Amino acid sequence: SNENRIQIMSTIAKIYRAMSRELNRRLGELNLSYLDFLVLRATSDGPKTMAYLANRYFVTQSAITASVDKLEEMGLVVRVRDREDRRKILIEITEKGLETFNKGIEIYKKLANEVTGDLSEDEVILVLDKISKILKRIEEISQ
Amino acid sequence: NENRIQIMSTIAKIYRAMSRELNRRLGELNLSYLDFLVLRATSDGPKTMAYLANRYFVTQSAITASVDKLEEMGLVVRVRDREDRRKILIEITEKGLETFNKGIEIYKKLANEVTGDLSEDEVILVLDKISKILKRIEEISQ
DNA sequence: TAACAATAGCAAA
DNA sequence: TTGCTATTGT
Repeated sequence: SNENRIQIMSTIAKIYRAMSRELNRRLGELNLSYLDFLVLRATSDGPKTMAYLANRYFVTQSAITASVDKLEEMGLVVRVRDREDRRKILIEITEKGLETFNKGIEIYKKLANEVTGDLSEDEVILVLDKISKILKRIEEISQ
Repeated sequence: NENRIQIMSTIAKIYRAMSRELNRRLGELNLSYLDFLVLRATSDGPKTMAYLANRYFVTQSAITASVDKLEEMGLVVRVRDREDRRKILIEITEKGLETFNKGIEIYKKLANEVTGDLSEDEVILVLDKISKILKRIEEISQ
């Protein structure tokens, strides 16, 4: 019960933010921003409406349109009319977009590996065990 | 390995769950979690909107909204930079520093609760190890 | 005929 | 940025 406890939590918070910043930069190698990547992730398992996209990531509708426009011009997704109500527009991922998405996943996995490089396989297991308990408690609380 | 990826995935889950609960609890002080983070950043000196948006990885507009709320509640104020009077720096007020302090109490209580299954030693061990993860991310971010 | 979606072109001030 | 407004499709 020391100030070390709040330090663990704010360090975890700092890691999330820094990782997000670094992943965003590395995604630039595929000409994608982190959001562009998230739109591809969301459409990877099926077409989605613009509203679903905006709500899904708590982002403005406009930000979603810009991302889609960029992805469309890059041939990563296409706007298509909803077959059940052709007045609606769905964002559908293309084969290229799907392959670009998978490369984004590889970039993430590589970064995630790199970042824990100073830890041995045993330290990794130990850490995972400890923070998994932290996860369990916060989820029980914030249910 | 997958365990290494699992660490980052678990950290992500913890952050999202913690952010959600902190937003709920900080509401007691009429603060959002982001408002709190803005206060936290300006507690040690004035900061620019761009700076705030980058550090917490959020849109610059979100910072604006947060800032407006904080300013109206008289927790922060926008003042011209002595270096360049055309660049606005977000400065915190004594009231904001006192409000921030109350936010730390809430944060500390949740932190103690959430790490409750960990002994003092385990805490030191976890903290040392994840501190290395963060330091590693920063070296690579240069 | 009316109503519901989306979009491009005009406003706001 | 938001918020109409006229127009094309369902």
